[PDB]
Amino acid sequence: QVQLVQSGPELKKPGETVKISCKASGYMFTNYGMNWVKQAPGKALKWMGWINPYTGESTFADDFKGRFAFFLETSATTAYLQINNLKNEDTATYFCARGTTIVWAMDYWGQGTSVTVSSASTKGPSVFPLAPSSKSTSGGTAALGCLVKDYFPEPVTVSWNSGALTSGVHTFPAVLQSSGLYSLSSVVTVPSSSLGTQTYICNVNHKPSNTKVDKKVEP
Amino acid sequence: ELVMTQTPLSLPVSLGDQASISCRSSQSLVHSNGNTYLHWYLQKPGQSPKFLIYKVSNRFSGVPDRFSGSGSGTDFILKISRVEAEDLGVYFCFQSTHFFPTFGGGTKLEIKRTVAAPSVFIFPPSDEQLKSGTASVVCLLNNFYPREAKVQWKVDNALQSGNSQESVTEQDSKDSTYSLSSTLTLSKADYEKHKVYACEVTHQGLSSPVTKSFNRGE
Ligand SMILES: C[C@]12CCC(=O)C[C@H]1CC[C@@H]1[C@@H]2CC[C@]2(C)C(=O)CC[C@@H]12
Repeated sequence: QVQLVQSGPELKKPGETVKISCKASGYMFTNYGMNWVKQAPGKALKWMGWINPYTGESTFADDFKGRFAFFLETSATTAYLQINNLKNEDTATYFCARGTTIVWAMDYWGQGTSVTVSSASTKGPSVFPLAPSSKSTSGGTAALGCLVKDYFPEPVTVSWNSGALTSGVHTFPAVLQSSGLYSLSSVVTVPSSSLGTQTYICNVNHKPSNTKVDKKVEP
Repeated sequence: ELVMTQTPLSLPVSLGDQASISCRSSQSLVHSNGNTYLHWYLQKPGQSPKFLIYKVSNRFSGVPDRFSGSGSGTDFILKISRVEAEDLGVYFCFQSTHFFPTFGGGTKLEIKRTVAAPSVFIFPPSDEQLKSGTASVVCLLNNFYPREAKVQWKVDNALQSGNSQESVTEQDSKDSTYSLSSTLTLSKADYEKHKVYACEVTHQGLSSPVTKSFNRGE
């Protein structure tokens, strides 16, 4: 199938340069355009421009003439977006999207790359267990989780049991404290009978700080 | 610089009802070549956008028949008939007739459903956290509708002001409910000055408020 896999989240000081990559597979790379789209936090989608892999030429929307560039590495079927002289307005999620030129539309999109522009250094989270509400030998369902506390910037990724536990998970939006750092919780509900036998681990990954943590949560 | 106006900004719709999203262009989207390059995307919470409709009225692959587009010239509609929980998200029209391509501002489709009461849970600080010098207490309201909910913290039966933070998920894409965390953050010293910790929840689903509590070191 068609897949567009983008590189990971970035933190950069104002004035620096960032290069974002989008690896394509599952189709003839040069025969479709590559579009870049910006989405600032809470805001709508903005078409930045596209590069034509067949001729190597770029075209930009008016707001993106100047500090922006698209590159290609055709043998590695990868497209890049470079932004130089970074500003605060550039903090956003950036999507590559394949252009199916037969109808002038973007058809498949990448998962997005978050870029934060900031003067502050990264700060990795501390992870604390939120211990099961009930004992194994009582009825109904129990809730358990992980507090992912005091990190910068967003995003953090939380999974349970390395993706094997998916049902009943709620990972909350990060919130800022007066300290200027984010915290969030991820929680899951499980049959309380399974607490006796099943083990629950939350895997936290904060890539900008190279923090990976696996916390066992039990009674 | 054509503007793409998309109305409404948010559209509440019940399950099984029809939803209508309007998108308006300041100039005709008919290309001198005869085609109309108006498209629709949906972005579900957390996800990248997904291609839905191309050239006004054609469904992209795998898109259910309950989605249809219509309109001509400057006025376009997207209709979602018999709405499903999975349909939740922000819908964007997108034009590529005129240079440069533009999106509309998006319309957030939200599901109306019956009131559902929260399940409430409280979590004491972990010891790992305490021995790092702080204490967060976490109250969880799980799977409720509507979004409006009141959470009050009482510490030895005194009401707390402005030392907690709320966070709410997006509507669940299966049952259209929300969940919410309330977090009370105290310094370890302050935390150990008190014995009983409680959140009280008020909500349309509960006939009267529900309190969950623990006694420090229980
Ligand atoms: C440049 C252009 C080239 C062909 C044309 O005359 C229209 C423009 C504007 C729309 C563009 C298109 C090529 C492919 C693009 C970039 C897409 O894949 C989405 C919008 C499309």
